[PDB]
Amino acid sequence: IQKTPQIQVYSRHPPENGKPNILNCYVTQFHPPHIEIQMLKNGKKIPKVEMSDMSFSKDWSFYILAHTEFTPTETDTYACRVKHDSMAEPKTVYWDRDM
Amino acid sequence: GNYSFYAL
Amino acid sequence: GPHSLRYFVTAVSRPGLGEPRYMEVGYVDDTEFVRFDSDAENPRYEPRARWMEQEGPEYWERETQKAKGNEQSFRVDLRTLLGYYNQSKGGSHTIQVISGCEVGSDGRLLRGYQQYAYDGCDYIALNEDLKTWTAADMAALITKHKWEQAGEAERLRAYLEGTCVEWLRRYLKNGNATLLRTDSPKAHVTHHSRPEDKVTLRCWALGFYPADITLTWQLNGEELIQDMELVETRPAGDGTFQKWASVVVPLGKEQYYTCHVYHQGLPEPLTLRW
Ligand SMILES: *[C@@H]1O[C@H](CO[C@@H]2O[C@@H](C)[C@@H](O)[C@@H](O)[C@@H]2O)[C@@H](O)[C@H](O)[C@H]1NC(C)=O
Ligand SMILES: *[C@@H]1O[C@H](CO)[C@@H](O)[C@H](O)[C@H]1NC(C)=O
Repeated sequence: IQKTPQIQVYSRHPPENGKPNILNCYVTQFHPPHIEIQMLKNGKKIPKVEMSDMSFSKDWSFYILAHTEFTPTETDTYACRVKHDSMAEPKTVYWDRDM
Repeated sequence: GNYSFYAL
Repeated sequence: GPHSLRYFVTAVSRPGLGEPRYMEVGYVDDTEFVRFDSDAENPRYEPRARWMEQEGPEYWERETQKAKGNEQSFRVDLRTLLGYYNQSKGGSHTIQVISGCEVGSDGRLLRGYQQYAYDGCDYIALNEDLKTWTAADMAALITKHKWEQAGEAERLRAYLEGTCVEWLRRYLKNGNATLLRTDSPKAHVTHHSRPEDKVTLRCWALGFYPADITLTWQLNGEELIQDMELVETRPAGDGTFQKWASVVVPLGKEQYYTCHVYHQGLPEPLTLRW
């Protein structure tokens, strides 16, 4: 019940360069609830990210989704940066389009 | 519609 | 099939930073449909699903007032719990509640529930019979005794058997095009090298609704549930869900392993290989 977040980054559709899509950062299994979540394109904060799907599991840990529309290209990078009291420094998790 | 909670 | 109405309620104190943060988030099945967040600039109950546009202004006003009333009860609760547990005023604490009901395909009640946690640990829960509570510690026993003398279980049972069920039926009626749909999974397998002559095979299921799904890997007709890694089913930003499951296999033997996908939108389960 200090539980460190699991951070998962994934697209809605298999990525195709130049095709609109949705990028997700699902931050899960964490406690306490205070948290900061940012989505980054080439290291710059993406504006208008939607937060949704807040819930908790049977063990009371928190879950929440950040998502945004995006159009991938070959070399733009995307990441989700999370600050939580369980970690000394923010954790940045990159989208792995080949997973 | 949610419940109207009372204090514990 | 059966359906559920669930509210996830959270109150979090923040000593030195003003009033607690208070949130309610409602779901019909796996679909978020309403929310209240005290940290919004002018906090109000808000729709989260398109079909909630079918509720008129009076709904939003009434549910907003209810949320504000609930917010006040949880503010008092945070203070009360410091007393029950003999804790100081300087630390942040959390109350969580899950509340709701489930109905069968015919709209009749299957079950109701309401369970509380304090700092991420069970506090008090309504028993399945909807008549008594069970308390996890001596603080919760004080609550149980208060609620018993006040007739709280009768009020809660009336909500769960009546109001909750009636609202759930209405939401299913209004949101039928969204809530009663089935979106079939689309699946694929990715492959990754490892040190040693092994490979990771990852089976993906994308674009599905509802969220319940089963992914398995088999070898020789036997499921490998032990050898598998997986992620919990997760929302994908448009009201659908996704999942993956992986296994590590010997290089050159990938052909013997099959991924199987079972879902309400798959008349026959999918079988796929790398
Ligand atoms: C969903 O139900 C429709 C009829 O019900 C009504 O229209 C819906 C959208 C709600 O507003 C409800 O309160 C009304 O009574 C059917 O016309 C329609 O075909 C159904 N849609 C699907 C996908 O089955
Ligand atoms: C409450 O905590 C304080 C120590 O912080 C102690 O002096 C006091 O006696 C405690 N009360 C009980 C009932 O344990």
